Amino acid sequence: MKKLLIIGTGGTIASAKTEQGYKSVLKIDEILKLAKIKLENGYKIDSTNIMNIDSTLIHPEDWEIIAKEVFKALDDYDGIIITHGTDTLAYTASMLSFMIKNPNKPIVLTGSMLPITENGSDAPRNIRTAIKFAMEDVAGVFVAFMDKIMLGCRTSKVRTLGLNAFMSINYPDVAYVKGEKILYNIPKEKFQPNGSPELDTKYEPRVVVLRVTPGLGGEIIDAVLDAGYKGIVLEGYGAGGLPYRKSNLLSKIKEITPKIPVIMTTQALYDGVDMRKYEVGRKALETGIIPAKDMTKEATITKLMWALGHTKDVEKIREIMHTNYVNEIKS
Amino acid sequence: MKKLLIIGTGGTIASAKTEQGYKSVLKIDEILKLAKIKLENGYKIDSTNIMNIDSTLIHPEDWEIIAKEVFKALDDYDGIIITHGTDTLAYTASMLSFMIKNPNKPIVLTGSMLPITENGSDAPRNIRTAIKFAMEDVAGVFVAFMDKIMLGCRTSKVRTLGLNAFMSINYPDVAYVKGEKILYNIPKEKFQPNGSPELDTKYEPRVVVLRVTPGLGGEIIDAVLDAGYKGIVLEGYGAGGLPYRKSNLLSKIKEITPKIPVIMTTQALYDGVDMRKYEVGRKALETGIIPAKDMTKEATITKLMWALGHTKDVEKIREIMHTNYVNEIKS
Repeated sequence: MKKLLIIGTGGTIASAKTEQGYKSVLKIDEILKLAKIKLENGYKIDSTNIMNIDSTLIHPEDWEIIAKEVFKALDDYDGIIITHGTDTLAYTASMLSFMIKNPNKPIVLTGSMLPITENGSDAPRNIRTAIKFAMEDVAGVFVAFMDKIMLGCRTSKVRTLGLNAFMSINYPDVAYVKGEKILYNIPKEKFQPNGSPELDTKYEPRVVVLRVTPGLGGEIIDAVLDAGYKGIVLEGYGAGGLPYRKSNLLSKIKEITPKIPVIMTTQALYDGVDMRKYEVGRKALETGIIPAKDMTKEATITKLMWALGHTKDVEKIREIMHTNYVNEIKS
Repeated sequence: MKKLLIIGTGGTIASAKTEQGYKSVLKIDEILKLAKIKLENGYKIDSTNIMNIDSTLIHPEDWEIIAKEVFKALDDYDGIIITHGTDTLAYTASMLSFMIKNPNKPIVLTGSMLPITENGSDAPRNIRTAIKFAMEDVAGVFVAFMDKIMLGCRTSKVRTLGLNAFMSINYPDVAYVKGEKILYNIPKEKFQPNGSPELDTKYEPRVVVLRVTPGLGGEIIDAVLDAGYKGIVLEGYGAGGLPYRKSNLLSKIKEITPKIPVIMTTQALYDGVDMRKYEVGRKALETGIIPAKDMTKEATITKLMWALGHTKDVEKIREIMHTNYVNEIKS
């Protein structure tokens, strides 16, 4: 009946404790053996390794490699699972959501907070949840973690130790899995194929992400643009503004918004940015700063890199960023 | 019996909806009137305004002004309440925790997610919780929000809309308030005066905070040091490392850690950083990067600014950052 491809990339799920600390050492065949994963029963699992990478530290070039491999596999597989490091899982899931347009199959990313060989490892549970969801007659890019299925472009890693490490940010979970029971939280009907798969791996990697902090000077904006960076993401305040008083930050940004996309997201985790609610937000908007609305940091960053691969025109970037491609952002 | 000082600074709690959006318009007398706050019954509340500031957008100079005003008030008051904007509440609470050593009285910061004049405003509830805790025979810097009392140097704003907007990060709450009932979560005995109050407002404001993202180049480190910044905070990965492969970020940091403190915190909210667990973390540590351990971003940033006001020696900064002054960091 079904054919699944499991793609290994390294990560904690591929790691073992050594004298040098945790080290990515396992190929996908060893992961599946050590996590006691069934390779058959109404399906056949095939496996493969993305060579010379470790998704403990994913590089954007790896996104292009993974996107090309996943896109080729769509022909030959009913479902695709990617095992990946947790720290950038959400970035890969988000970038794949923009690089693979209208996947006609489930692409499910997972990892583990614990190596397989550590006591109470989450790796077997998460691989099994990913396999169960990849066998569903659905399409899109998802993350399987701690029995949840989440839209990939809505996931963030919220903690560094706890097993419930991934959350859907400002968006419902897709589903919850209890064994052979899949409970759809958004209707299965909303994840059906709709148009033909397209591969688009264009991107500009020089996006810099700053936390907005009290006293942060406009000198930092001069510095990153002199370092030749092409987009700026600000982890800003809920009011969505920047100071005019005792500060050149807003005035130095207003000078460069005609030529450089400056995106306002939040340092806070939940509920997004609304630059209209406060006078300070409206002042920021009137400088040509682009609101990230309800997007994750991971979606904002990957989307802008992808957007800048297409155009240097800031109005076109503004339109791309506010286009809802795959439910990464509210309409 | 008791004397309390309520200090107004602006913020959402001082704001009203205008045609220009929310605007900070209310002095503390109007806040207390509009939130129907009792000014007596076993206490007397006096009030005052920090002039020519709006804590919607706090500036570090305002920290020095507030610290000096609060420190003077310790003589004449049993308790001190500061009403403040929510977006930088946690930064002011953390910086006051370093600038006012051994306060011999409760200093309680609060604000509101809603203006007083909006339906279902949290402002009255939060002011009342702050007053109840400021009447306790305790000492320290606390935040009152949504019936919780939290250690100031452990608070972060976690969301932009929800009323339960502040959390104690990697540390228990101090107390929970149900009316005239205060339930201590950490024993009241642990917040007693211990040595004489000292004021220390030295700080260096040029700290820049970067999110670690895939492909972020060492060119950004050259840029911020050429802009004359004196400390770098990295919102890094749970594994606590930075790439050597297809990257000069770690190698460019290793060049400047002898002269510039580079602090590793997390982009994730909960559970802190452990640079020993992974080989990639140990490689980062061996470059002279300073771990923030379990500290909030708000404590890390304010502590480093305060640390850099005292010394330019990176070993002395490393020792200051890992000194547990007021339970901002694990020992």
